[PDB]
Amino acid sequence: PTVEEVD
Amino acid sequence: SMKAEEARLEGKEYFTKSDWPNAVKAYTEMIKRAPEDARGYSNRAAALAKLMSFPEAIADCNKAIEKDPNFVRAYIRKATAQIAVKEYASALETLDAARTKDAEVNNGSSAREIDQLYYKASQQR
Repeated sequence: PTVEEVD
Repeated sequence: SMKAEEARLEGKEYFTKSDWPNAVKAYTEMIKRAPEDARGYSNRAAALAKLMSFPEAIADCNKAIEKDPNFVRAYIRKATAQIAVKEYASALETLDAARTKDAEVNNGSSAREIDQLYYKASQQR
């Protein structure tokens, strides 16, 4: 989910 | 720039290893080197959020939103931080915007995540 993802 | 890109990769490596403070440092460098690149703000927010630094995370997500309005992740990130600080009403508004953008730019790919954030915000409110 987003809190585990970086770009 | 190439050095902004190195900083983003460094960031990603630190984040991947759960070294949040070093990710913060790398994303601050990405931000200095490419100040118009929304990813640096969103990425530093991700690390600050892991550190429970929510006002800062939210400020960075807001800045990411200014730099790239099609950056759906920034909206989802911000809502998640808003839930953490019990800004439920605001989170629901942010999630409305995230759902719309998600459909427009991602063709629905983050719908499940946004819908469960929405449910969680609504119930706590």
